Amino acid sequence: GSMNVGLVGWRGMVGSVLMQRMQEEGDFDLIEPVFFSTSNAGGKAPSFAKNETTLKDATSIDDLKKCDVIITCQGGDYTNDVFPKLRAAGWNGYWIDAASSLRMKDDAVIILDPVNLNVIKDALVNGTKNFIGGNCTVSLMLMALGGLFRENLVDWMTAMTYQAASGAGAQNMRELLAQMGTLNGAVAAQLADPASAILDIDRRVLAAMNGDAMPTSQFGVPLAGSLIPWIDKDLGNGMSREEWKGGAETNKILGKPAMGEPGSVPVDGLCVRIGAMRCHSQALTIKLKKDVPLDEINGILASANDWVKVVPNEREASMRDLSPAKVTGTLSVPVGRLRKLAMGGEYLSAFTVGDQLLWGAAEPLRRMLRILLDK
Amino acid sequence: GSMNVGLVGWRGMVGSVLMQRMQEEGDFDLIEPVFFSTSNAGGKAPSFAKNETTLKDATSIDDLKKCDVIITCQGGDYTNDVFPKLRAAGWNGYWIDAASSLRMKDDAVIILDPVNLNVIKDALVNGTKNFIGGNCTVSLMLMALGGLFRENLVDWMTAMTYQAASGAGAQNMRELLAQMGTLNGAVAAQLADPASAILDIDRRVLAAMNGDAMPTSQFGVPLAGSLIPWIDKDLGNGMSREEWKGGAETNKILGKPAMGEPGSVPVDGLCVRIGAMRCHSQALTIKLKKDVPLDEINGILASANDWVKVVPNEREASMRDLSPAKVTGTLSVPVGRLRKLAMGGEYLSAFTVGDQLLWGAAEPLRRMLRILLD
Repeated sequence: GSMNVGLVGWRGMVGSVLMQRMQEEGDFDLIEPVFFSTSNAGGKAPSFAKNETTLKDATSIDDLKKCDVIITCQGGDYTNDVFPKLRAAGWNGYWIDAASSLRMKDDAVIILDPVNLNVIKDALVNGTKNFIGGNCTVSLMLMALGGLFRENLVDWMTAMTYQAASGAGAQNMRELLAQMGTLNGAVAAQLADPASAILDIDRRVLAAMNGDAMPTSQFGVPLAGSLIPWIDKDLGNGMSREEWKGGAETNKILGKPAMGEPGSVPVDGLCVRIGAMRCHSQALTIKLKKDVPLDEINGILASANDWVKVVPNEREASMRDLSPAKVTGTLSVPVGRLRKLAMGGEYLSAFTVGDQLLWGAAEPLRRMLRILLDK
Repeated sequence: GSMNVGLVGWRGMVGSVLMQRMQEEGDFDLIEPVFFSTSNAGGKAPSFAKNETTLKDATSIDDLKKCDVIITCQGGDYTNDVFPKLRAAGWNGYWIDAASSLRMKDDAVIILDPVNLNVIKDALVNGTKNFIGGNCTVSLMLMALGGLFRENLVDWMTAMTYQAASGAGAQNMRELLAQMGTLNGAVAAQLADPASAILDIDRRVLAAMNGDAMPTSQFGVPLAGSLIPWIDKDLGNGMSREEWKGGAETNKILGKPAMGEPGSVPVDGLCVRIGAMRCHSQALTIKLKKDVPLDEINGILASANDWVKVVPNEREASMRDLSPAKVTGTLSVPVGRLRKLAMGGEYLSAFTVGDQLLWGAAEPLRRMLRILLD
């Protein structure tokens, strides 16, 4: 109970989910938590604090350096500023980070322990000190499909995603919900009138969607009632940075050669935002190395970790269990719609849904803390 | 101007879009429209009728048989009732139908004239009398990607769809909008308070979504804030009827051997409902028969018909131009996100958006009428 663990970014959305999980799992009984803040350093720490009842300065190298471990959800700009300074000052502790900044560095491991505990443990023995959560899309895909990769069955995969607002941030979630209000408000009286004409309702909704009152400052365009087929930076070659992460991070998590080199697994596709709060869904075309029976595939997938489940490939079950409505706020990672595609027995469809803030953000970080504790 | 054209199902949603389009394009000037009714036979026809100002009876074989052409948006149950009776009574006019019922009959053509005008014209010469619109998903996909098929360049395609409520019907659209009210209404006060906590808002939205007050009688489950990864009947083999239509109807529209036979092109994938009103979008993995340069692909797609629009594969253009917000209520069929995938030069991505009620429903029907008129 004497590991000194600094928490940075704990006030933000991802950090708040992390605090809740750490409390739920009893993690604070196992450590001495030290709370950092970008503002209000010297104020009172949160309830979780034990001996360190005062907030420390998030950009103070001297206070950060006293920690054995730092868990940060503060983001990439923070990492890019503070991390080099802290290491340059001689800090030799463990850095656990949600941000993308350090993911592809040779002295960092991308962490998803139900999938790559072996990669993590080997790196710890090799003296690695940087442990970085992967992109939410990749983490969620591998929590669902990791069994097939573990059995070396995947030739390649395309993923067409259906991504939630939470990946863009809290203000984006708020804008989505405000947009829902704009669209419903434009037709509230008409919806209450059974005799109203659908084409009038449709006209009114479109006029509201594309009008001045629709709040679009966060997304740039409507999300409610629509979709956005580009996420993150434009790499200038027809690929988004979100899409690029798929292949780069999948191969690194699994300890394979870099994307495009022999032995790597091609993972590619299109990343598209839809009007969901906090669950990402993905529709997969998977080429396997051989024609494996479906029953065997179901077992390989279901047995891979404690959170995946396979949803029977049937209408009612798929409608009720394979959706954001069912999965939001839970640690479950269902996969379903598993069948062979018309091209042949080596071609497999899949559809998976996972909570972006849990396995896609906070959960791997606290699990890495538990690995460092041997708990 | 003397072709007698019966209109059935003209008061429903698809029929109303059809009526608006026929008015816009001057179609009624070229025909004698005869309006049919299931519930008000003998009543007043719409004011854009000409000499036939009284509604005829939609199930009167005698009234129907007087038509040279019948265009029906009334649905499959109606077709299955009257069509076989009309034919058995010796009616030899043209039947133009939005419904799926007759699509796969050997004496019917699936119509999408900017893609298969040749198939349609050959069928007319050979005496075919049944011209049936295709499934919205396939029609919209082919409006965008048909150039590659027409050049015989496609080995296979998977399509992961993002489908609108309009495909399910007007009451489903209304439910989607009511659901948006339920979700926003649960948090409107919190949204208006800049200091409110996002995890409180999130909790409240989920409780509303899964609570008894969320209206779900039409979809069975939430759509707003969610998605539904199954559309239409369960075929009992892990495929929905909506997904089955992809391969079946793509091959038939194009005049290829039946899906699964030598020379057919496999089209398959997963059909997923999202919270949009009336545009379907689709994300495609396409295997081509050879490694075609991207500029050549773009030219083949753009030159295929007058409605496809290639959207440059850039962030700003994709966000602005490749969405339901842009496309809804228009005849434009954008396709973009076109690049080679990591597997190799023969693998192509694409993303397309199209209005379900226009090219996916009403538009091919009025265009077929124009073909019959020359």
